[PDB]
Formats: sequence, structure tokens, C-alpha cells
Amino acid sequence: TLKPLHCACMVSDADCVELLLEKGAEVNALDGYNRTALHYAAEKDEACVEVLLEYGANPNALDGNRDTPLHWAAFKNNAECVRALLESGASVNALDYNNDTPLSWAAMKGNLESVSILLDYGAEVRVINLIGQTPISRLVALLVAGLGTEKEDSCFELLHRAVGHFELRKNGTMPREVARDPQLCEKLTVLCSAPGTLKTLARYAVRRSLGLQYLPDAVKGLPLPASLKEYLLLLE
Amino acid sequence: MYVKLISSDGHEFIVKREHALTSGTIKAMLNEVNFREIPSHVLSKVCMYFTYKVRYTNSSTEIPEFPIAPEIALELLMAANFLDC
Amino acid sequence: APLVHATLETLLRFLNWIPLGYIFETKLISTLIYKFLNVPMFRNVSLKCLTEIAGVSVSQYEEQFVTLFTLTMMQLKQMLPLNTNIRLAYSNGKDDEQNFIQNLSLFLCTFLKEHDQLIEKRLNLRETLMEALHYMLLVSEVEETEIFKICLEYWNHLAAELYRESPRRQLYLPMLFKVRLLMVSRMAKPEEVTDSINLYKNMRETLVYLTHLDYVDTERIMTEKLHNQVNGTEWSWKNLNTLCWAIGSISGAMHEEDEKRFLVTVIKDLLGLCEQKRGKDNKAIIASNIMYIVGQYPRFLRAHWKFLKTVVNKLFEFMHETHDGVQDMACDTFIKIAQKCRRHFVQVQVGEVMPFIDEILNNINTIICDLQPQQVHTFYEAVGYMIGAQTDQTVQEHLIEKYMLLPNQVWDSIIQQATKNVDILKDPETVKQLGSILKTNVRACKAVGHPFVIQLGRIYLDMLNVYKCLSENISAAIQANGEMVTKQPLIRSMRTVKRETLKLISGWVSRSNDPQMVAENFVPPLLDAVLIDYQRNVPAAREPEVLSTMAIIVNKLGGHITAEIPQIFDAVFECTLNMINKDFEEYPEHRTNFFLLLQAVNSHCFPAFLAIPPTQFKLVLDSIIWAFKHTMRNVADTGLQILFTLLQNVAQEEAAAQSFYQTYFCDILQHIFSVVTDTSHTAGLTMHASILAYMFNLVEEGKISTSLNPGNPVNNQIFLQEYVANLLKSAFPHLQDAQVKLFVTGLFSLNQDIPAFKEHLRDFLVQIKEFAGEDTSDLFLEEREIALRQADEEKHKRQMSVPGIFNPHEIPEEMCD
Amino acid sequence: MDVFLMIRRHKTTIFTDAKESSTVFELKRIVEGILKRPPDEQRLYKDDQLLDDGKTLGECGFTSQTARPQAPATVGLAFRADDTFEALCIEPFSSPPELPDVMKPQ
Ligand SMILES: *[C@H](CC(=O)NNc1cnccn1)n1cnc(-c2cc(C(F)(F)F)cc(C(F)(F)F)c2)n1
Repeated sequence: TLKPLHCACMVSDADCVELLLEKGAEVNALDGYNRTALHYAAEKDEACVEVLLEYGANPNALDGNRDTPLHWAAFKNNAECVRALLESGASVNALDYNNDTPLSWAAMKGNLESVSILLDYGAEVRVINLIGQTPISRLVALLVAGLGTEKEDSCFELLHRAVGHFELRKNGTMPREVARDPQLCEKLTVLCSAPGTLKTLARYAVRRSLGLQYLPDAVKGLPLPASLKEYLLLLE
Repeated sequence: MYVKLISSDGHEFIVKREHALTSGTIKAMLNEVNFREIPSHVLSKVCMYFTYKVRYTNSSTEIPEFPIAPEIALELLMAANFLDC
Repeated sequence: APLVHATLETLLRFLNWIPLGYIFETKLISTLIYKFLNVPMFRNVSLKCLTEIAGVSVSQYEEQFVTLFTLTMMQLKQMLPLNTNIRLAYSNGKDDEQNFIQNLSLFLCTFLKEHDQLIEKRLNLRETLMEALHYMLLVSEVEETEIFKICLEYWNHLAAELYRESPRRQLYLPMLFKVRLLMVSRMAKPEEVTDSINLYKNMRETLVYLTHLDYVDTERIMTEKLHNQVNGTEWSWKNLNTLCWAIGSISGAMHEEDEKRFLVTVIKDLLGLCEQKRGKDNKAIIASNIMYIVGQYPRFLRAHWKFLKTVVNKLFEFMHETHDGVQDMACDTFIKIAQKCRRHFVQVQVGEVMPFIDEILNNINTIICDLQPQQVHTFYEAVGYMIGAQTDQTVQEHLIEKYMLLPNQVWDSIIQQATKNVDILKDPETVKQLGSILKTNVRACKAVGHPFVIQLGRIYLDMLNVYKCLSENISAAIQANGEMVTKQPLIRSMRTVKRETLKLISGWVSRSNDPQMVAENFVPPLLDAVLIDYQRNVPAAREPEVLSTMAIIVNKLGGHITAEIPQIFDAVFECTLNMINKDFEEYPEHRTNFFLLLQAVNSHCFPAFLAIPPTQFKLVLDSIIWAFKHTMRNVADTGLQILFTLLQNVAQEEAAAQSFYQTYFCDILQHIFSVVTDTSHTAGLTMHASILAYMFNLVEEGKISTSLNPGNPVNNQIFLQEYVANLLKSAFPHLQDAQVKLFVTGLFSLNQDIPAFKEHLRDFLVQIKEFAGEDTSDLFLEEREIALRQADEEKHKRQMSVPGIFNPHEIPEEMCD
Repeated sequence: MDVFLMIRRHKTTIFTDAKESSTVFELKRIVEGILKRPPDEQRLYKDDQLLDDGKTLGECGFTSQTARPQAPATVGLAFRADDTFEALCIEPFSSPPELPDVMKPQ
């Protein structure tokens, strides 16, 4: 099924992958499961990811379901791997067969660090997949199940600041799972019934106009004060 | 009943006091207000936002998106920071 | 060559008994390997021979063992390099190669299990030791059950040894990871989703020890395997099932916070996998796996209220699934959670307005609309546990009243219909419904406990009425079409209704608390409904439960029911005795319940025997004698216990003690001595010594107060001595008179010391057996089986101290809150 | 149902709203209440097209879908001076500054 470079990536040894690549190994070779060595490297460690990228590995290689290594780095919550992939030209809004972006997978599990990096690189929060789910919807589904902690709450706050305004109510009623929780239902209805402060909407427009960049570097050149520069990066 | 806001370039916008009080700065500062740094093309959008916020407060239906063009987004953000909106 | 093979086989057969001098001092330990083991023809047996040597376990001869290990390992390396794939070789290999692999595994396992400490204290052989371990890993890849059992034996031994010491672990550290993988990769199927049970228990114990040795490695392995399942690689139903079994079998081994992290990650991954997969089959498999996982780890559910509520709601959702097996798994998980987290459903939780029990009770009819009757019973038992967790009496009463509302209304409708027309009780649907309702009541009573008296008292009088009617229907059928009609489905449905009535009564009474109330309110109607009906029915129609029920009451009411015992006996005793004594395989349940009732009456209501007519008391004694003269172990044991207790009790009835002695002392003594000499109940020897020692003591202290000789007065001691001597002589005429006299005198002198008495009797019987060609091993059974028991106890006491080895639902040490 | 308007004249702008069924006379009454001018000396324009006072606001080009709170519909205004009506004059808002290079489309 898999090939020696894939095994080296799985075992997470940078030396083996580096020496194998040193003899012109086919870096972008598929395998039995239609993955690439970079998929395993992203799933496992950042040293392997860096070694593979140094030797021309494609950062947007697709797999059976059209999932790039960034999808799996975000799902696994390998923040260093996510940053390494994005820094080498990976698509931050790549869509798989289900129209699932890496941010959607990160928010599904409430991965704070990966979500923060993806937003820093311009990930879109106002995105919906084929079955009508959005990153905030999936995070709320995680929260209502009682499996969330302070990290998940911080992730929700980050996504709420990044989105500007969201609406979880189909027709005029919250989903069944949310509706049965009096506290979270009340909180989310209050959030969804507020139009949204002008500052948040302006920040969303500015960020969208900056799309697909290392936003903290881009905002440095803007004529805004320091406080508004910090605001534009979701730091307040 | 009505307040009058003056732009930096001389444009005057007359809005209902209830709408104008949506801005914390306006409420603290106030039958007329003057701004020396907000251009007319931004103050008009600010008044539009006052109306939009008052209309859709505590709405049961989906709130439509507020249109902000990229050209004025930066100045609009600065103005919103100056005000409390 | 055939002669050599036969000689080697004979040596192997006799190797165990040969003195160790001829084994470890000669040149055999090298001849076998340098002369035969290289030759395939004598390979297998030769290797087997070595295994036997490795099993000697002698304190000395360390150098011999070390040399054997080294030379054998080098030989095996020569004839089977470590680079080979043992799995494929066994699969496609001939019989000879498979046998060689099995013998290699056996030898390695036995020798390591015996002298691992001996081998591993040599710094020069360290590498070879690891080599040996490599083989044990390689052979562990074989799919056959016997080879894997052999390997698992050694793996379990090694894990237990390493855990016990806390070092030596550093010696095995660089390879234990492999074992962990194996345990997770080959996990056996738990008996929650014989040889299989033992395999699962051994695998669970080994994995629990290994995780105790390293929590981080186990967590990493399980999470990596789960992710591999998620990312498509190595995805399969069997892989997912084995991984989830491995995850579940670890419950209790980790600390609470590490368990929290691990379970959160696992649950998130499983939910993501469920979302990813499409199709009813895959989703059902994943749901069953998640149900099994959450069924364990009650601690996590206890610590997380919102997740527990979500899980319960999801179980209610699954209860409507029509897919095969989903409803049963949902009900099983629900009852597990209710048992282990009962107090969290009755008390108001953070963020709640009312306890969850109220919500469950309000929607009970909608939840169980699609369940089968047994699943409904399980659901009702689960809810009953939570209701019983309610400490407040009034709130509990209201909860119980709401709890039985639907069964109560169906029961009331049926009862009203029967009152309108009794023939409705002959309708098969009505009888089936009554049986189901009574089964639900039985389960609810089991779950709740004593407070269920609120429900029982509601239906009691009606229930005993229905009972009577059904009895009247059965007796007619038997009277019309004979006993064969008892095979009819309707007749057995009616008998099921009667059995459930009796089971409900017994279940509540066994958990009762107020004997006076039970005696005043419940006993009289029950006796009136049950006794004559049992008496007049044919043996094929009599319900054994009746007897059992009586026993239960006699155990709880004691003196409060001593006045009713005479009529209980008048109605049941002679009938059941005639039923049982006739044959030893006809009615096992009737015999068991009969002796249970007799024991209860003797222990708690002895004075009743005095009021019982003398002929019936003689029947009681005859039943006891027939019991302790039986062949089966349990019957003889219970008969002996009843006889001993009866003797002790009658010793306290001064008015009747003398009459009882004068009437039955010689008969009981003769029967006891006959059974002792026959040696048909060696397992009961101790009990015999307990009884005889007592009986003799009675005449030793002059408590008989009368001459046992019927003709003329004479000292009781001398008469008893001569009588027992004559009994022994008749049993064993060949014995000399002086020998018998001295033996009986010594036996009589030792009546004050039960151990000495039993040892004297055992020595006499052993001498008697040795006089003939008989074997004395059986006489000592009473000892060996005790020792075995002790071992088990130690084993149990050893496993309680290791968290996670025992299932969370197996330990009766339920925590608080 | 409700239509939101931005009445404009020179540099003056009035944000208001009215029912679709309301007539232009009520809008002129509101303009009086704001700027204190008799309706007889006011005239409203929708895209340089004079509006007859009798017409109901709905039947004109104004509709709820077209004119929303976040996008009001402009309505030019003209007063009467020295027994004559001034030409419709609307001062455009200040032009926004050039978009910075960073914010431009890639
Ligand atoms: C399929 C996945 C699904 O139905 N919902 N996915 C969720 C739910 N909540 C949060 C995030 N994603 N699927 C299959 N089985 C389950 C499931 C089973 C159980 C069990 F305990 F009853 F087995 C519980 C739950 C849980 F977590 F309580 F929602 C889900 N989900």
C-alpha cells in the first residue's frame, strides 16, 4: 500500500525522510490510500513537513476526498504544521468534496491554536458546506454536547469576533439540541438578535479586503493607530 | 426630536435623536453636534447604520447584511472607533 | 531411527519422575541438542524434552540452566533465523513446521516464566535475552488460538512481574511498547457487546498492567489508532471494534484527569468518524462502539452532567432504531448508566429547574413505543434504580406512583374486565398481558426495594385473586384432558402468570424491613391462595416457587410465623417428599426448594416441630436421613447441616429432648456411622466429625438422663461404646477386637476437640483402606479443595488492589454521589 | 410596508421613513416640521422627475425592497424663493481616498 517515504513520515523521523529525498525520491507520489507523504507528515510532525516542503513537495496535494495536508494538520491541531504549510503556499480556503475548508475541520473539534493561525492567514468564517454546516455551527454543536472546556469557549469568542455576525436560527427557531439547553439557547438567541456593532462590521470588511495574506504583517502598513491595528487582528 | 450632525466638509445630516443616541459618544456629548475629522461619505454611512441598528434591534427574523465598500471600510472603522458604535 | 524416536518418547514420558541427578549431571543437556535437535526427525520431541527440563524449577544448577538456554537459543537461531515471517510459515507450513513453532513457543514461554531472573542477571547474555523476546513477539503474530494463548500467558506473567516491583523494568523498557500494540491490536471480544471469557480476562489484565506501567504510551497508541481509523487508512469494522474494545477494557486504570482528557479526545474522534461515514451499517457500527465506550467509564459521565444528559437523550433516540441489535445495546447501556449514576437523575443539577427523573417519567410512553417486552422490562428496571436513589420518602412515593401508571392502568382495565366476566381470564392475549405486567412489576420491585410496598399493596389483593382464578382454570384442564395438557401454550402462560405472582411476592418480602406488618397484612391471604392449591394439584402442575416463597417468608418473619408452620407443612411436606424421594432426576427445583424450606423452618421456627404431630416429625427426620445419605454433594451437605442444627436446637428443649433422644439417637448414630464407613461422602467427613463428636459428648456429660437400652437400665457410656464397637465389627469383621476397642475408646476421648476427632477418624479409615487395595486419596479431598479455594481468594485479593482489572460494573464498591 | 428615505438639498440631508401608502403631502409636512417651510413652497424630485403631491408614496418608484434602512432612497428637495422655485441642487459627498495597495484585489 504505502511506500518507504510514507512509512518514514509515519514513524516521525526527519533523518530518514531527508536521506530518502536526497536520492531523488518521488516526493509527490501517491500510495494505496491515495495520500502523499506530506499528508502523513502534516498529521505527525512539523520537522517532516519542513523537510518534505524543502524538496518541492506540493503543499496542496489532494487525497481520495480532495483533502489537502492543511485539512489534516488543522483537524489534528498541529499548530506548527499548520503554520509551516501556510507559510509555504498552502491554500487556506481549500474545498474538499464536501466543501469543507480547513477552518471548518479545526472548529469542528474546537482547536484554538489552529483556528487562530488560520484566521491570521485569512481563513473565511462565513463558509457553508454541502449539508449546511458552518464552523460556528459545528463549534456550537460541540459545546451543547457538554464536551467543551475553556479552550472551546475561547475558540467560540475568536470565531464570533472574526465572523462579525452569524445566524444559527433556521426559520425562527434554534436547532433542536440548542433549543433544549436554556442557558446556551438564551445566550445564542441574544447574540443572533443583535445587528452587530459598526466596529465589528467595519473590521470584517477590512479583513476581507486583505484576504489571503499574513494579516498581522499587512495591518502594519495601514494608517490606523496601534489600538485599531490590534483590534483588526481579533486581539480585542 | 431631531438632532443635526455636521460633517468636516460642511454636510449636515438630520437624524432622530433616538437613532443618534445609538452612539455612546453622541449620548455623552448631547441640539447639534460637529465633527472635524469625519468626512461626509462616512457620516452618511454612520447615519445609515444608526437607522439600520434601530430597525433590526432584537429582531426575530434574519438581519440583512450591512453593505460596506472596501474603499470606506478603513475610514468607517476609524469613525466607529471615535464614536461608540 | 524408529527405535531412537521411541526411546526419546519414553524418556519424555518418564523425564518428570527421573531424579534430577541423572538429568542435570550427565551429558544429556547437551546430547539432546547436539545429536537430535538438528535432525528434523527427532526435532519436535527433542525440543519438547527440553521444555520439560525447563519446568523442573530447581533452586540449584544455575549454570546448567544458563548453558541450556544459550545453546538452545543458538541452535534455534541456526535452524530458524529471526528474519523469517513466522505467521506465514505457520499458515502455509506443513504439520511438522507448525508443531515445531508450537514447541518453540512453549519452550520459550516456560523457560522464561521459570528463570527470567536467572537469565537476566548475566550481563553477557543480555542481547540473547532480547533475541528470545523477539521470538516471543514474532510467534505472537500467529492467528491460531493455542499459540496466542501460550504467548499471552508469558506476556501476562511478565506484565504482572514488572508491575509488582513498582529497576528491572529498564531491562524490558525498550520493547514493552510492542507488547502494548499487540494487546491493542489483538484485543478479544468482551462479554458485554469458557475459553473466550478466560482469553478476554487475560488480555484485559495484561493491558491494564501495561497501562499502569505507562499511561502516556497507552494513550498515544490508542489515539493514533483511532485517528488512523478516521483518516481512512486501515479502516474496517473489525479494526474499529477491536480498538474500541481495547479502549473500553482500560476503564479505571488511568487517573481521573488523564481519563478526562483521553475520553474527550476519543469521543470527539468517534463523533467525527460518525459524521464522516454514510450508510446505516457504518453509522450503526459506530453508534454501538460509542455506546460500549460510554457504558464503561461511569466516572466521566458522573463528572460531566451535560454530556450525560446528551448521552441519555441519544439512547432514547436509538431506542426507536429498527436496525438489528441497536435497541438491545441502547437498553443495556441505559441500565448500566442508571445503575452507576442513579443519584444524578433525582437531584436537581446545575442549570436545571427540575430533576431529570421527572422529564423521563413524563415522556415514558413515547420513549418505549417501539421496544420489545424484554427491552421494556430492562427500561423499567433502569428507571426503578433512579427512583430508588431518591432519599426523601414523600417525593419517592410520588415518583413510584407516576412510575407504575401505565402498567397500573392496563392492570386495572384487565381486572375490571375480569370482574365483568371471569372467562376473560381464559383469553390468551389477556394472560400474556398479565404475565408481562407482573414481570414489569417484578423488575421494578427488584430495582426499587422496600418502598415498592406502596405499589405492591395497591395490587396485592387483586393479584392473589387472579392467581386463584388461573389455578381453577388449570386444574379443570388437567381434570379434562389429563396431565399432557400441561404442554399446551395457554396452560404454560397461566403457569407463567402464577410464577410471576409468587416471584413478585418473594422479591418484595426478601427486601422487607417490618416483619410485623408483613405477617399481619400479607401472609394470611397468600397462604389461603397458595397452600391447598399446591396440595391438590398433580405433581406436573405444582409450582416449585411456592416452596421457595415460603422459605423466604420463614427467613424474614421467624417467630412471627411460627404459628402458621403446622399448616404449611400439612399442605406441602408429605406431597413434596413423595415427589422428590422417588427419583433423583425428576424434580430438581422442587427438591432444592423443599430443602431450603426445611432448613429455614429448622433454623428460625424450631418450636413448630414440637407442635407438629409426631408422625410428621418422623417424616421430617426420614427426609433428613434420606438427604444426608444421598449421592449428590449439595444434597448431602444440606442434609448434614440440617441434622446438626436440629440436634443443637433439640438440645434446648428439655421437655422433649429426652423423648427425642430415646426415639432417634441410636438410629441417627447408626446412619451416620454407616455413611462414614461407606466413604460415599468423604467431602462431608468434617461435618460427620462435627455431628458424632457432639452426639458422643451428649452421653459423656450424662445429658441423656436415661438408659438407651430398651430392656434394662445400664450406663449410657458403656452401652454406646459396645454398640458402636459392634457396628464397626459388623462393617469390618476382619478387625481384631482389641484394635476396635482401643480405637473406639480413643474416639470417645477426643469428643471435645473436633480437629483431633476428625484426624483420629481419618487415620482409622486410612488404615482400613490400606488394609485392602483401596486408595486413600479420596479421604483427603476435604483438604485439597480447601487449599484451592484459598488460592482463589488470594488471587481475588490481589486483583482488587490493581485499579482497572475488574470491570467498573463488577466491583460492588460503588462510590458516592 | 415601510420605506426609508434620505431627503437631500444642497448640503442638507434628512434621514426619515414613511409608510408606502403615505402621500407626498405628509412627507412635505415632515419636511416642514424639520426645516420650517410651508408645503406650498416645497417640491420633491425622484431622479430629476417632479412628483405630484397627490400621488401616494407607494405608487411612485419607492418600494420597501428598493429602499431599506441600510440603503435609503434619495429624494431631492427644492424650495420656493422670491415667488420662484430654485433648480434642484444636490451636493455630492466627498470622494473616498484611493485604496491602499495592500487592500487592493490580488
Ligand atoms: C453519528 C453522529 C451524530 O449523530 N451526531 N454527531 C455529533 C453529536 N454531538 C456533537 C457533535 N457531533 N452518531 C452515531 N452515534 C452517535 C452518538 C452516540 C451516543 C451514544 F452514547 F448513545 F452511543 C452518544 C452521542 C453523543 F455524543 F451524546 F451525542 C452520539 N452519533
